[PDB]
Amino acid sequence: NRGGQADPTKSLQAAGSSSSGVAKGALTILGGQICMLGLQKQLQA
Amino acid sequence: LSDNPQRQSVSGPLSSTVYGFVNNSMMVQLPGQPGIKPLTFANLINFKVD
Repeated sequence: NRGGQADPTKSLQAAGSSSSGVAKGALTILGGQICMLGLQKQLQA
Repeated sequence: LSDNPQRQSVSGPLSSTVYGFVNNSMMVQLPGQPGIKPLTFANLINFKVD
C-alpha cells in the first residue's frame, strides 16, 4: 500500500463480433430510398 | 403459450381472428407487479436467416 489510429473500416470490422456493420444499414436505407422513389414515381404514373 | 418474450404481435386484418387474438392477448401486461422476465441473451447470439 506504500508502493513497490483513425480507421473507419474498423466500424465494419465489428459486423462479425457483436454485429455493428453500419454500411450494411447504409445499404438498407439506400435500397429503401430507391424503392420509395420508384414506387412514388410509378404510382404517380 | 409458454413464456415467450419474443412473441410477435399480429397486425392488420390478421389481428381480427380468434387465434391472432390469443397471440396478442398473451402480451398485455396486467399491472399486478409483473414478473415476466425479459431475456438477457438476445444481442450476442445472432441469427440472420431469411
